[PDB]
Amino acid sequence: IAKVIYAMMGNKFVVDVDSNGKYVWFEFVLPGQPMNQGEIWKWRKEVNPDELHIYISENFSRVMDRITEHIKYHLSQPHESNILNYYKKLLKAFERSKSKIFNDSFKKGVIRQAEFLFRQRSFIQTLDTNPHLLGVGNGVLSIETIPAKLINHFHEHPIHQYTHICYVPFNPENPWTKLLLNALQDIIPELDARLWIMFYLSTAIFRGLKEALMLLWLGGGCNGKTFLMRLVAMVLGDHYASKLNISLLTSCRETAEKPNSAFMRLKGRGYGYFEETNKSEVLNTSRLKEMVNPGDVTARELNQKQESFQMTATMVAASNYNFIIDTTDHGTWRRLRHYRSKVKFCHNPDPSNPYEKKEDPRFIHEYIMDPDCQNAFFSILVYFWEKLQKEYNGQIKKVFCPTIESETEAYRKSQDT
Amino acid sequence: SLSILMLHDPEARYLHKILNLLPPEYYVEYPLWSNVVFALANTSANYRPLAEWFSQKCPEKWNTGGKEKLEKLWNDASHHTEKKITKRSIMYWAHKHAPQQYKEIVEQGYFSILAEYVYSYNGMLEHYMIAKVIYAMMGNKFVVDVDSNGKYVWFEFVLPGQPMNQGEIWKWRKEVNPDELHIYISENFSRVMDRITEHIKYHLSQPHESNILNYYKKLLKAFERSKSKIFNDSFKKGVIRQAEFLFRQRSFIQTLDTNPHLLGVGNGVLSIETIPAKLINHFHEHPIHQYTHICYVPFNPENPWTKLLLNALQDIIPELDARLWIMFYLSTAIFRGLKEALMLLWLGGGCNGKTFLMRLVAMVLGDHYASKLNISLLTSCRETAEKPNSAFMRLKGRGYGYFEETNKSEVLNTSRLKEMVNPGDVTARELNQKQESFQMTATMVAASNYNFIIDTTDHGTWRRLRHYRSKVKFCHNPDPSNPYEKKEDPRFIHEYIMDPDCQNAFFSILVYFWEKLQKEYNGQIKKVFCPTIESETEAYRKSQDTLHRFITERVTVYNLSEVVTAYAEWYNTNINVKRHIALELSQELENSVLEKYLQWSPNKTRILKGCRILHKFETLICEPKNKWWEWSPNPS
DNA sequence: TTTTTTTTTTTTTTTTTTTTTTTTTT
DNA sequence: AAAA
Ligand SMILES: Nc1ncnc2c1ncn2[C@@H]1O[C@H](COP(=O)(O)OP(=O)(O)NP(=O)(O)O)[C@@H](O)[C@H]1O
Ligand SMILES: Nc1ncnc2c1ncn2[C@@H]1O[C@H](COP(=O)(O)OP(=O)(O)NP(=O)(O)O)[C@@H](O)[C@H]1O
Ligand SMILES: [Mg+2]
Ligand SMILES: [Mg+2]
Repeated sequence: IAKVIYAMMGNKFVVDVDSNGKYVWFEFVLPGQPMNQGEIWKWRKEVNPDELHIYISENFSRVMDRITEHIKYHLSQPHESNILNYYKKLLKAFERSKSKIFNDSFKKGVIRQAEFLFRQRSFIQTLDTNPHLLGVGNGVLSIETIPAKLINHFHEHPIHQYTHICYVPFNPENPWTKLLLNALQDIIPELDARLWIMFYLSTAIFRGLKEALMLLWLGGGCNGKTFLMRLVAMVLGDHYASKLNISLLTSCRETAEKPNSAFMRLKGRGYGYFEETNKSEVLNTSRLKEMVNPGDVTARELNQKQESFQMTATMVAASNYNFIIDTTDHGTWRRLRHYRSKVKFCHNPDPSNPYEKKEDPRFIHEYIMDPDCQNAFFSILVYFWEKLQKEYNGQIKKVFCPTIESETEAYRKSQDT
Repeated sequence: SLSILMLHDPEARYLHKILNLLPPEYYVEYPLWSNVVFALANTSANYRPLAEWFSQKCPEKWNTGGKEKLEKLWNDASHHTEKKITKRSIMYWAHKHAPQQYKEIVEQGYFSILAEYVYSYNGMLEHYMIAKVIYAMMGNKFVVDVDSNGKYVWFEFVLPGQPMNQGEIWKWRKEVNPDELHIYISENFSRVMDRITEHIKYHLSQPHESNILNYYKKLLKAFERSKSKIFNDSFKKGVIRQAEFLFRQRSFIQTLDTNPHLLGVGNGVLSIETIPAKLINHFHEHPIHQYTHICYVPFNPENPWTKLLLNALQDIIPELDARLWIMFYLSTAIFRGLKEALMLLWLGGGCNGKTFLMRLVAMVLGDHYASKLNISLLTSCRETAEKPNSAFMRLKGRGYGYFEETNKSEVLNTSRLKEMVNPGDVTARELNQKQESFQMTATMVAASNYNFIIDTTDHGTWRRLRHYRSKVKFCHNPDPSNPYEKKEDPRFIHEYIMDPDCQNAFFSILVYFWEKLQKEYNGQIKKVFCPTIESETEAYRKSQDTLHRFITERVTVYNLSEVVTAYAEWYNTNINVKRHIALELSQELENSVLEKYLQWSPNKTRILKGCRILHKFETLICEPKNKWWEWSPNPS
């Protein structure tokens, strides 16, 4: 029955041996079937194939009915005696075996046998390898060519992870788009700094090897930080972006030990951020350098064998005070960027000061959970990435910003006692 | 063209039959008719003719109205990935309006299913041919989903009149292994087998040919052996394992308890979606699992416990504005969504309200929604790298946490402060689990006897803080002429907390106050006015801010290096004999009151003037009638 | 400072059955 | 006695 089943649906299930050595089942979802939210046209991991069990017991049964009626038909026609005896014996034996497909143990055995037929070697390690494909709420998004194209039909791209944010083409006339643009312009007035900081955040959707560069900007308080940073993470989803822990920077070098789960984040991610400090901390000038170099790094999860992975994710960190850096080598201090906020939100925005605006205690407690604003923000990000790619050929350093590489080099003129 | 769908889909006919059962009296009015239309629209998108068939009844409303508004509602429900109402409500309504006459339909139906199987397979019953029948019988009381670990889990909807714990009616409960399903298979399902047996006997009695009688005899003999396998343990386990697939409802665990406007109470489920709060104590469909064991009653001041609690609470803190503010802040604990990044921190001499009100709220909200935490989450540094921390894995979904212990005066940290009060996110690990990031939303308070040590001046640490101190004292010797002293009652603690009735009264008080705040200040806790607070707090801010004390106590140009040395020695002389490596002093120096004395020396040093370095001694509201809880007037 | 111990694998996975099953029925 |  395993051969027959593989004939029936060999195009909707794939089996491969995971890291731990136990077989796992993947299946391709199609519209109009019971399913989670926003994972259409994508492979979903399945601990135990229940759809296969119900298919075996229901749809495969119809074929057995065809066999039974064929047996009855050939029994109807007149023939010899011995042939009729043979057909009667065959029919009775088959009837005894007709109900075995409903038994639980038999189905488990059938599934275990089918695990060998369905196997497709080299499927896990080829999954989500292409950095030009993004899993979105209403399909999979392609950024191979400009303009970006949305795939919402059949394909063969092995896409597993996704974000639950539906994608629409960038329309500035949408009320959410205009509101986000206005609030964003209010966050930072300078045009050049705004364009540069948006270009830096646009590359987060990419997942291949990027330019070695770090972003680090502090604020006095009640500033736009932790609003747009958390907004980007919410848009990207935990699959592609997640928060980190400052202990990966402020603490000492991670001792040999054995496992490391906190560092096991940012493996396959494209974006991470820190927004907690106290007084000021040192960054060790190391244990971050390999977190920004476009190379690989090695660590291991809980009760799992040692492994190494590439370092491909845009980084950013916020605080309230300045950071402590003690070095002058050209190798470091070259892949760092610093910004300082110039605005402040409060309930009493005293006039005559442009660096002061009325606070709206609604951008945080809501306006993040609303899906439509997230869709608009995703449109903004994809538009900006397209612009950067078609203008500067994907080089964040080639863009020019007078405010940056002036304040940052002024910081370089400090910290050099 | 409902007839074709009737032909194609039996369930369609069955559902239409259910419509046939219940009276159209509730179909007449728009609300319930729209409800049933939405419900059937949730089940696929091709059942439109069935409701359309249901629409011609009373066609006066249907045409010119109902007809077009039906398709309007269908289109609306088409694009509303929102709260779902399904056929279960229709079945419950049919059971309500027309009991004891609808059931015969359902027994006929699954008797037909079982008979179809037994005829198709000559009485050889296996697994999954009883799973279908069981799912047909009880498909509205069990749901199966897969949790993170990969294990299948069973949930069941409880109903009144069945064995259960205290106060978990109308809510789902997790079960490791479904008992009720096993007893149901063994006992209730057996009755259908009797129907099959008697049907076989009946058709055996009727006169027929020889061959057909032989066939019926063989069928009966075969079925008899299979009739007794439903009592076998291994067979029941196989049936359960097979039925696990049919019962599965994808995206159930991840949508469980997600709505922050629903609370599980001892006598049902409470909804604070609208004002006033509505108590649901009947059938519903919201996925509520966790609960508190406190029954809810509408807020009534006439209850003796309510009056006693109000009087005692007023006795705890005299000031009207402070009382209203601190009650408004505590009322937000019932909410579980994003809140204002605010924290309360109040201390007293002893035998006061500290470590008392927090406990009462703690018991009222139950361990599911509120819990006590450990102060080491504040007065200690972060754990090294990725050492698992199960203490932090409290407050995951909790709405309230409190602190009650300190050792003299110690630091508070700010990293943890800016981590556990923000409406942002947080990540951590507990033990033998992978890293996890969970949204955190909980009002927090801390009780102590001594002040906390704060070393910072920015908004990022001072915006989120509030401070209060007690003004009474409970003891057995109530010295007269001192209103800040009351005869203690050693009975509010050793009892009056374990009593359920006072807990119910306090919960009523809390929900009433939350409703008041929501309808008055639109949910903005910062918008409310309190003169005692935001003055005592800023007075605390006028302490713990040694820079201004140094400026007013000890303050040519002398450059800049003298300032940090002067600050350090002043610290040693007045605060602590230790340095503070305050190289940064320059920026908050100019942020302090030093701009007028600020100088810019030609030797590329921006410095200070007027450096008269003093070394030793060389020098140069209303009150209510009887109801304070009545919210007072609009200014209040 | 103590860095390692605590956590970790685990750890049950063969029994369940299956088959037979003689007896019964042919 | 072989089959169910
Ligand atoms: N309004 C009240 N009227 C009378 N007695 C009260 C009142 N409130 C509390 N009490 C009593 O006063 C005591 C309260 O103790 P408690 O509040 O725990 O002290 P505390 O504030 O925590 N200081 P400490 O316990 O030393 O940390 C109990 O005996 C209560 O019964
Ligand atoms: N145009 C605007 N854009 C963004 N935020 C705004 C705007 N106008 C007002 N705000 C306020 O900015 C807040 C978001 O900033 P918020 O994260 O609260 O500051 P913060 O810097 O993170 N606090 P902290 O981390 O301690 O410095 C919102 O809650 C609003 O009250
Ligand atoms: Mg902010
Ligand atoms: Mg107390």
